[PDB]
Amino acid sequence: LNYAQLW
Amino acid sequence: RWFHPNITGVEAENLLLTRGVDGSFLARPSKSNPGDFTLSVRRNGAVTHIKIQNTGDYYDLYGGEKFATLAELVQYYMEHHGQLKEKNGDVIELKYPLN
Repeated sequence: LNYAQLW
Repeated sequence: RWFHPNITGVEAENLLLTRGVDGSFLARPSKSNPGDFTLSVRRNGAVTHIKIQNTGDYYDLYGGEKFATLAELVQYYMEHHGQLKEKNGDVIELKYPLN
């Protein structure tokens, strides 16, 4: 599962 | 009913890929943080997952605006399409709740 890295 | 209490990350990808469109999203239980939630969002035919922090004092996306409830966090990002952005700067849009 690809978890986004934000900001 | 974007909130799916019953499903895993894997099942969320399957649902979004077969009954959703680009922009479709849902929220579900976090595997890696028992008791917490995660957004699963479809974009460009693939699914990204975004952890929601619940500190007990507010909800947020481990950063950004703070909310008293999860529904108000969801609402805010459905209304403010430019505010949810990756490390590399591309936008993730919560457009269409997958009910």
